[PDB]
Amino acid sequence: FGGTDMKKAIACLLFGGSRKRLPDGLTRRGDINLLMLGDPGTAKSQLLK
Amino acid sequence: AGTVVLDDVELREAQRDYLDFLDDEEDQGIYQSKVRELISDNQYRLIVNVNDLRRKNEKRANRLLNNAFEELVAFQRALKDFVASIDATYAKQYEEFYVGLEGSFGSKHVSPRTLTSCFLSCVVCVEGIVTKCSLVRPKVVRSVHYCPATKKTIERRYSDLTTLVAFPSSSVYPTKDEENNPLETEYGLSVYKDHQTITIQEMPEKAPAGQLPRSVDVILDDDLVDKAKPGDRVQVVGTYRCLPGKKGGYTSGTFRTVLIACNVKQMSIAKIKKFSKTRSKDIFDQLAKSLAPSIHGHDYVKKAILCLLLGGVERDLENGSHIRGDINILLIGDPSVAKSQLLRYVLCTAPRAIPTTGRGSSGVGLTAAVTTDQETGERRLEAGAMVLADRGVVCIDEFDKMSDMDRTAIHEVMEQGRVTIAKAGIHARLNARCSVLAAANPVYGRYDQYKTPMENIGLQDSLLSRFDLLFIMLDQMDPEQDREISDHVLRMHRYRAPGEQDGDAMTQIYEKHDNLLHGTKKKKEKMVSAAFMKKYIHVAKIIKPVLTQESATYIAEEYSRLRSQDSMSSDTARTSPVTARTLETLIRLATAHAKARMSKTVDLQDAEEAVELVQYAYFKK
Ligand SMILES: Nc1ncnc2c1ncn2[C@@H]1O[C@H](COP(=O)(O)OP(=O)(O)O)[C@@H](O)[C@H]1O
Ligand SMILES: Nc1ncnc2c1ncn2[C@@H]1O[C@H](COP(=O)(O)OP(=O)(O)O)[C@@H](O)[C@H]1O
Ligand SMILES: [Mg+2]
Repeated sequence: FGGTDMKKAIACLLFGGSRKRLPDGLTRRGDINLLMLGDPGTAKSQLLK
Repeated sequence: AGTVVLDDVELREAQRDYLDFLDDEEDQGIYQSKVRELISDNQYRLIVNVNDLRRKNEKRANRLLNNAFEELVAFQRALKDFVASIDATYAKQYEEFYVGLEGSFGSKHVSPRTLTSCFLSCVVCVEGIVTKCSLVRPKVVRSVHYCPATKKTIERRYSDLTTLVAFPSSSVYPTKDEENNPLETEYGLSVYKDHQTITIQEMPEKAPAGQLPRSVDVILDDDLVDKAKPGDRVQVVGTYRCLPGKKGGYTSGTFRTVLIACNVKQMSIAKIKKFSKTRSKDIFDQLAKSLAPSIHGHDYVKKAILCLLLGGVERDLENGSHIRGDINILLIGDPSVAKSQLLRYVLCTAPRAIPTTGRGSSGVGLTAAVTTDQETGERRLEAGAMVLADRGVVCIDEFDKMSDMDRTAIHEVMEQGRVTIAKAGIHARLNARCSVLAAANPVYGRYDQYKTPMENIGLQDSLLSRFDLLFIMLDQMDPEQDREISDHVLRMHRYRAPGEQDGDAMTQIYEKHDNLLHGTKKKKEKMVSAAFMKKYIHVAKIIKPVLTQESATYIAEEYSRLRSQDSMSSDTARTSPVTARTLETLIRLATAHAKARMSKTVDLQDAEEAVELVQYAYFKK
């Protein structure tokens, strides 16, 4: 129940971004990192599973 | 054995084909000059491109890849013929010459995990790392004996691996005459060839995660004895054959497969003169500016990295005294100031670069270790990261997390450039001349402006004196600077490689102008290409400048001025103490700048640039 914004963030996490190498040899990350801080019993582990 | 062969169509035709292959008279071929170079250098083997052979004669290439031994024999015969033709005198020294192979093998490019019995008796290419090596041992080929009783000398010829299968009649050492008179071996007249054995493992970076590695065994002949060492990444091209077991009655039916190497590879003027002579100061100006377009600003750090790339001059005297010539830098800054990007770029550009983070490697894995060999009971030395990086670069990310003992160990490398090792039974002094990059976070997470840098750095004065340069980087949130940073970042993000369709998944001295990577305003200037930059860096590193009398007194007076200004600097604090190492640092930076612009002597401008760098780095508001 709830967390439509959280679910959309998880969906765009699953799809992920695009990685880009550069002519200098340097690279830039193409993946997304998320953090969830909350009280116990807020249905966080279930989303991870 | 009196058996001889009179005719063989295939062998004769193959020899004729190789004779026509290596002519290079009516063609643009180069092999003639290669043979002349071999004669000049007293070497006795050749390397021939497989793709070139396939282009000239596809059938011969197909046969050689599918069948190795006979075709290689034909190659060696043709080499003997042409070496005799060009210069018959030189061909007398050596029995037979050898052939190397090179080029893109295609399907036969095979990993140690994917070597199978399907490739037996063919020529294969393999990429791996070296794990085990053995001592070099001589092997007898031709033996000579003398009989004091009858004053007669005899000679015996040996050929073991020349023929596929050997018999007990051969490989017998003579000791007695026909009338039982003793024979005396005469080691001077005999012939020996060297022999070595190595082991190659699939690189851990290439192996599937969580699976055990697989390895191959290689035999190195007389020429390739010293071409490999343990802990090295190599590519080996050679035959893949079975090993004949010794005589017996009952056999289980399982052979041993051994790769016999033929090629071992360590995987890796007018323009320069004109550019240098015309530009002088603009040389280092553009090199500092064009160091890395992917990184925005920070001219001082780019200058310092360029000084590392060029470096100082190693000097020695009569008494055996050694004077250091390497430079060392430490960067401290707020998060997201692209320190790790700089480290990665230096790793990519520098020839010998090794990354070793804070807790990734300990004190033992940094310098070296001593291990007792169980096979012989002797003591052996295993080199660490810093010994491998002789005359190279070691990059240390998260330098603050490193333990104290590791830094005390690094002291020996940073001061003198040597490592002393000793355990009862062995002691040695290994060379470890090297340069270090280090990036460390501030203790408080983010750099505090009000507190003096000593509290933020949290490092002792000795370690600070060990480093040549200290730099502090900050993320100032100026709206216009943020606008510039956003412009640069999004320009780099929107860029796509030319020749790649949009939406798809995944040499001139000056680089061609780009609309996005450079911008419309930058049309008045250009950036230097990476390849020419590397060539110029190598040439500059070769050059040996000399210090002039004009600048020595100037630098000494400025050092005295700084040590007196120690009392004058009241409005600002000092990042690093001023010791005797500062003067050597001044001379070193002056020589590095003199290396930047190809010349013969160190001038005043280099000293001024060095002093500007020192003044900027050593004090902060
Ligand atoms: N909004 C909700 N809808 C459905 N089930 C829920 C909801 N909130 C909590 N739960 C139930 O409560 C439990 C929450 O435990 P858990 O997600 O492990 O908590 P946490 O992730 O904080 O450790 C889940 O098993 C889930 O079935
Ligand atoms: N001056 C700069 N020019 C371009 N990009 C930058 C700059 N400073 C920071 N960045 C961006 O911010 C990120 C910083 O990551 P990182 O280099 O790991 O920071 P740090 O090394 O300080 O932890 C990089 O991905 C880089 O793209
Ligand atoms: Mg970092």
